[PDB]
Amino acid sequence: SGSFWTSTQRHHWQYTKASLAKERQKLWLLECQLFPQGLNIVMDKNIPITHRDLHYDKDYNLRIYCYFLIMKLGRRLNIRQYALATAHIYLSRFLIKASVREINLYMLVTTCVYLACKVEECPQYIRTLVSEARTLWPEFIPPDPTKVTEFEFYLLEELESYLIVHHPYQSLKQIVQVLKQPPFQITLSSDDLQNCWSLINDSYINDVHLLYPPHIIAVACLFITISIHGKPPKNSSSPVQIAFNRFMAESLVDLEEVMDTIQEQITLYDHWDKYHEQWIKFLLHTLYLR
Amino acid sequence: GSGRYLLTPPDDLHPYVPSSKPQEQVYPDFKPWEHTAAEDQILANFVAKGFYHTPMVNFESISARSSVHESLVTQSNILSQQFDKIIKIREDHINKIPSNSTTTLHGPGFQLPNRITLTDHRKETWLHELSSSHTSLVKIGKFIPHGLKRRQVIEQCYLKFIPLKRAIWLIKCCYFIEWKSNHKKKRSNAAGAD
Amino acid sequence: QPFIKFLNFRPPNGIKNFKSLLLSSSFKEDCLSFAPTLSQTYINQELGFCELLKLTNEDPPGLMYLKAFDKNKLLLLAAQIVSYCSNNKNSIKNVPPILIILPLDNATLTELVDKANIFQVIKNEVCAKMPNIELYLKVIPMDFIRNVLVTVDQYVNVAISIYNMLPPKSVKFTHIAHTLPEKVNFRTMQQSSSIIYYDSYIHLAYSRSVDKEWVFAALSDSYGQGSMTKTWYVGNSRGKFDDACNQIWNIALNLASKKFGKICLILTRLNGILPDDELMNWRRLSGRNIHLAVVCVDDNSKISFIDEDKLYPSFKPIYKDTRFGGRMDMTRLYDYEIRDIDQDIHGIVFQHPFPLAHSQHRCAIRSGALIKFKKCDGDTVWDKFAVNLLNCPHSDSTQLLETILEEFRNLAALNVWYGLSDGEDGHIPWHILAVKKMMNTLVHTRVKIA
Amino acid sequence: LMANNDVFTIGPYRARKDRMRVSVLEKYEVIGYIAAGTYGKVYKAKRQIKPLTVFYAIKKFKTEKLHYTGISQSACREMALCRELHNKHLTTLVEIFLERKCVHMVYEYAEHDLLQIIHFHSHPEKRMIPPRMVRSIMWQLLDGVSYLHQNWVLHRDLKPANIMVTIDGCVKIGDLGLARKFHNMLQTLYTGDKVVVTIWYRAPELLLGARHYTPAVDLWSVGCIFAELIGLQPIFKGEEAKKKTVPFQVNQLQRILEVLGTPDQKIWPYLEKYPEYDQITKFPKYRDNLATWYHSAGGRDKHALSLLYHLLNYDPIKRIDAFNALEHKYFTESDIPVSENVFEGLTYKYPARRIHT
Amino acid sequence: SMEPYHFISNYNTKYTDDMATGSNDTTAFNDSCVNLSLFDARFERKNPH
Amino acid sequence: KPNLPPHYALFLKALRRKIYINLALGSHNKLIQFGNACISLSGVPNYLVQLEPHLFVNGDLTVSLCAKNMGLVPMKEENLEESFLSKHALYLAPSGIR
Repeated sequence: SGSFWTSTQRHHWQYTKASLAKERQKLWLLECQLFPQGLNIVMDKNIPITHRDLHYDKDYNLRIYCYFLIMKLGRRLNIRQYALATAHIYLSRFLIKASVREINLYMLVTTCVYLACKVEECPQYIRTLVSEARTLWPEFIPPDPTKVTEFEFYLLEELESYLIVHHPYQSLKQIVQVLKQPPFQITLSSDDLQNCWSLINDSYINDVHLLYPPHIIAVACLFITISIHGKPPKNSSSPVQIAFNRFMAESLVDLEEVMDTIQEQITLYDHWDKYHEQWIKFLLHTLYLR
Repeated sequence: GSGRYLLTPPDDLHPYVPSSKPQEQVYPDFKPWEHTAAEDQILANFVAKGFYHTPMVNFESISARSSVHESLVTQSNILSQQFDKIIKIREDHINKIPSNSTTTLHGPGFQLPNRITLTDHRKETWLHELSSSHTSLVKIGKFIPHGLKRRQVIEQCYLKFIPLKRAIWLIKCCYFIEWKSNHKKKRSNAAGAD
Repeated sequence: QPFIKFLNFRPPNGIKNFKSLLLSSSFKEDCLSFAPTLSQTYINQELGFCELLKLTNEDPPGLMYLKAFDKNKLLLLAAQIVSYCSNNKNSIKNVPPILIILPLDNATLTELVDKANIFQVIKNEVCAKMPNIELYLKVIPMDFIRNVLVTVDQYVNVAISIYNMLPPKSVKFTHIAHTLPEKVNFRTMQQSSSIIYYDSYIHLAYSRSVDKEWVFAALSDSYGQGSMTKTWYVGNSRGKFDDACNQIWNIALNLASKKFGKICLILTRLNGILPDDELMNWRRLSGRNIHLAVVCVDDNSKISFIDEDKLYPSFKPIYKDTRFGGRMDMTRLYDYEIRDIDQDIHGIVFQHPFPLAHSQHRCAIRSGALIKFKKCDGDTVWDKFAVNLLNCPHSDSTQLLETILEEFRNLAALNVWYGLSDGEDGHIPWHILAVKKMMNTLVHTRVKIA
Repeated sequence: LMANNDVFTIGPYRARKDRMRVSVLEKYEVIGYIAAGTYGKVYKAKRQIKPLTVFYAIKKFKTEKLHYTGISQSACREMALCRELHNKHLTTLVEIFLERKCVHMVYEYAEHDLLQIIHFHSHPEKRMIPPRMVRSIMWQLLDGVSYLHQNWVLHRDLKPANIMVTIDGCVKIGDLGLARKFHNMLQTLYTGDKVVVTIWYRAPELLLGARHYTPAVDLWSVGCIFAELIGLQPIFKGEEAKKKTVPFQVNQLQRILEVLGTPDQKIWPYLEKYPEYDQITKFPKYRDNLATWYHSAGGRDKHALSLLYHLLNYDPIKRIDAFNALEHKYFTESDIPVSENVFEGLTYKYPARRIHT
Repeated sequence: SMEPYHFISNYNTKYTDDMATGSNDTTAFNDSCVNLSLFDARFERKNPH
Repeated sequence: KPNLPPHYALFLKALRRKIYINLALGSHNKLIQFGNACISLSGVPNYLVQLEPHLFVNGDLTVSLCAKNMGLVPMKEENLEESFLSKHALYLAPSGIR
């Protein structure tokens, strides 16, 4: 959090919604002529084939599994949250410009954790890294670390040297610093501070970080936490809520982006229900280990 | 100096608290390095040990799925009504221009151009100053002499070839200043005499 | 809008600049007084710099008092302008667009088409001697030049009617503000039927004349942003008609490839009747690229609700005797707003579908109307604008009709800022009014193909 | 059930990428190998198409000095920092190009370095540098290190080799070799680097093995730069050193003592908390000869003396940061103005770089 | 209804300074020959991205 | 509803024809069907009265009245000259053809 304005994140990525839709359409027209065949899925022989868009594209169903597998490798290796967040940012910025039906996902996850841990000054050697990626997944990863580091080379090639990225956690620390002032004089309980930190940790899914500044995401998760803590006669009682409403109004952090972030959190927690490991894990198994 | 320094300022950015004293307000997502007291206390007490800050909240790196469970059905309308109240407070207090005048249906400000006690030399040159087509509008509008009879205004207007819009502005200004003066000097206010 | 001079309002989308050349032949002594004050009222509001044209000789600038508008004098004038353009060689691209103002000696159609012919002869003789020069045409009636009752509080509107013709064509004076909503209503789990909750509509109004030649079209965003207005003389044939109905969808999809997604274009057929050939064309062209929603629009009051009450619309007690309400403003409660009547529209959604005013082969579903009162007291008919939904893409067509009316009110309120009409119809949306003006004043010219 | 080195991996995405690339033989071309970096070679790049000749530079990080060794920390931190940091006083990173094996950065080519200025003044005619040029270069370098400081990124490399100048006299501190962003140190500095900036310009905190060195080590390096520029010799031209993970530089501490004098508990408050403070107790006790060492130079006294006092102080609480050093009675008080162009009045070309063709 | 000698294009202003002078300096901003709150004249100010 | 089956579009035509025939017979032979109209042979109204039947969705058979102020004027033997036939458009009355 040096200065997000006049950084590289505000300039050469973080495009608007129409530009992201146009780039996704260019990705779709790129993968159109690649394989019009589809996928030969077999279990009971049984061989139906999807259309190019029934699923296993970048809409929703595998992103939760992607975040779960990144976090599993993270807490297995026991590295801090900023490295896994930067690895998830590299994951999304690579899958925007390349498909997933041609790239081994587990090596991409281990490669992104490797590159983010190296660039955010908390290094992990390649021996223990590929040994953990083998001891958690005994398949889908070669013993050669050279293939992992050639993946590292092409990952550095694709996201063209834009490695460092500001995080919403620093702006959350700044907001909870400024909320201890004589204009407001409030402070959350430590369980709701952990709830807001967990919501920020959960919002790295669902494709929001490529559109808005991170302080808007921090304000959105803190608003969801405060307005979901306040109610569990008068309507807007518990004046922590009142001081937060006056803070969000009197400061000119704008609306209509926080609305989209809250609606995106609602649709993420809606899409979490119809999610199962079985179909996507079997689809990966029949997409790589045929 | 020769070139301006790097003070790293923001561009045009609203701080988190505009009510605060103007030099200790933190701009959003914006923090330059500055020498202070806690930094040197850390440097003094933390040599030969190595300094690194573990995060504030215990149990980081965990999804809030079994932590905020029913955030869809039971708990969406409260968020909608609270954000409606924030939107209403914003549009009604922060952005709406307040009319702080209780006299007439003009805005605050809008004084008439002030009459100055001018003799015929400076007025004689000022009417020639109006008559051109390249002169400014603000500097001319900052003053207008008084005692201008209507015969003299219309006479020098059609005699000195004043442009049409400036002539209409001058005639309307004389109209308004005579109306305001004659409404000032009124002793009795009966229904019909105002 | 009419306070736009007395508030120093200036356009948000930057300035556009040109150089002007009045071209009169009737009365030089009044256009000499008209052209500099129009250029001065265009400069004096921050709308760019109209540095009016100047040649070598004794002519006052931005003028050429000719006589007998003909081939040789237009050729010599084109040679003079191309000599000026050969002189001013090295400059920026956006400084030189020029336009020609022609005075109509009689405000009719027979001389408007002749002044268009004169400008086309000038452009033809200029373009072949030098390309990349871009001049435009503006017409003004002679009466508006030589009526001495024309206020200088009125030329301002004429100045805006130049600002909506300069080569940044689809960016105009102002557009809708895109404010925050009134109710937030976070879209959770539905209720799960086939409801869509779209994000960006696109409005389009096409019409076809009574004789089957002319096809008029106007295309607009949900905020009045990407405006196009075009006309096609098809003629007796039926290949040019399919070509024009393909090009309408071409321009619609060209604007549709700019927005988010989940986008529903709404094409409105004017004058009631929706025949079978146009329906065959729009059913052939449509698909899963975009969801359409056909709408039939009626302007003239064939169904005539006549209002008869004295109590609800509270301008009627103030119009009855001008002393019934008549009260002071109580200027310590001073939070009011000057609400101009003829632009206070009331929406109606009928209980049952209505028949279309023509074409007894298809009724509607979920009829509705925009209704504008008359600024008078007592029993009189009110003006109306009937909307009739014909083909909804999803279910719950009443919600789509209320959304169509809430977009149509904004597109009706835009029509004064654009120079489309004066304060006479705040109930008709602007693209339908543009199509109605074109198919009212352009079908009467007969065409010959050479 | 186990995997081998033949499973489905990146392979197809190579092909779709490898048809359309751009090479160093296409956008630019080579001229001549200038031997600047032994670990990573530097070359000169003619633009491939008043005369506007070759003014580019390539760094080609071929670390093998085979089959795909990964990126190093000294390359990863440089590629992270140089691409987004941008100023008038930094080398502008134009492009990254990733060849068959390694990385090729292209910056702008510079006219000369400060070491070439000292070597031009190393002929025994002894053209002592005029104080206007050295104070303008000092102002510009301090503004560059101010921009590098305030954006939360350290700079543990400051030598007269990798500080450049150009035509129009613009100082560019053009090597982010060992920089790091110190906002959120997940692992502390001593656990991540364990050694720092080169022997001739390190700090007494680093020489005494501090494990949380503060951002003032760049200021000590800048003061050593200025003492070098005022004496035409490196101020502590130190002697290199040989289970302890440090060689301690046991002669460099003797040099920096006998030039500056001993510390105690009154000019250094917490040196007792150091790991090997007792290892400083095995030297003699010199007073100072700082004013004498400035006296054995040009006669521009009374204002460089106070600045060299303040910069060369091993009190890392009371050292002087950049924006509070850019006003220290040297640039406000003037007899000829400090400009951006440092080559005004001086009319000679310090000759061009030695290009091994 | 104002009499038509009220609608004068006002030039004698004092808003030649900069915006955000202190806070809530709309008194020297709303000057014209109609109060701006008779149109619900809303400001627009956001933290840009 | 969005496209009429071809018995309701015939019931509407039958009802409109029944209304215009009964309205022409009840009057003193002074009013013919012009086709969706009933214009008098004399120039008493000098407009077209248009009766349009419709059936709503709950079974409320209504008629809507319209009054189009077109300039349809009847002509006679003392109009068969150039001054009238040069700048008028003629129409056949119980059909509506020109």
